[PDB]
Amino acid sequence: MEEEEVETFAFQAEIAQLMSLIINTFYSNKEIFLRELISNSSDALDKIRYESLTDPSKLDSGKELHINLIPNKQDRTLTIVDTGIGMTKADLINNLGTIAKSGTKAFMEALQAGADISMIGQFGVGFYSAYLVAEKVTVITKHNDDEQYAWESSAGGSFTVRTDTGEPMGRGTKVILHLKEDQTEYLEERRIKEIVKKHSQFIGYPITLFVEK
Ligand SMILES: CCNC(=O)c1cc(-c2c(O)cc(O)cc2Oc2ccc([N+](=O)[O-])cc2)on1
Repeated sequence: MEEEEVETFAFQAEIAQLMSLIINTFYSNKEIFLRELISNSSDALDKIRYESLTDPSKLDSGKELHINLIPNKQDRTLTIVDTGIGMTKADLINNLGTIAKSGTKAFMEALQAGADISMIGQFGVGFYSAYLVAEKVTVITKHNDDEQYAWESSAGGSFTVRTDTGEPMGRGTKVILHLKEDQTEYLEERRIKEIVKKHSQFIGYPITLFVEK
């Protein structure tokens, strides 16, 4: 009988409130979730790029800096993979749910006042736009300073962090979106290309799309 070690966490109260607003409100332009996840990947890639200038050894865990987009119709998932700096277990805990960082509170209050979802990434909470289209999100991540971990949440006020012994990452972050039944358009090649073109043209790392036959 194999094993993983897991810990359950409560979302910080304002993040939980924010996620509820995201999950339960109609917004047009839900398509921006992908721009936000790509931009998160870009930010993480910048960190390893500039850190590599003074310490090339940080690239031992993977030299190519790039982004992969992987839709899977049968799994009903859209996966975004990057070879950015990655997150430690403590990074996952501190940055993906237990602390209301940056513009978390400001943006929550803005949505409360009936604001658009569009500027979510400017407030430092772009990751949570995933829940515009996903019922469940899994984040696999590997940083040079720690082991590989899986972060997991279907919202409802909690998330888990566990050891992960699947396919090795090397270094970076994979975000797996389990799509809602009425959001399956984002599994289609044409739609992904449309939204990358409209919102992610200036991203300064190579993006590869894996088109299903
Ligand atoms: C502390 C050093 N690590 C990072 O900054 C980092 C960030 C990411 C990353 C990613 O590569 C892709 C994503 O979709 C998200 C990522 O991290 C986060 C976590 C939370 C937010 N947020 O909006 O609250 C954004 C990016 O990976 N490593």
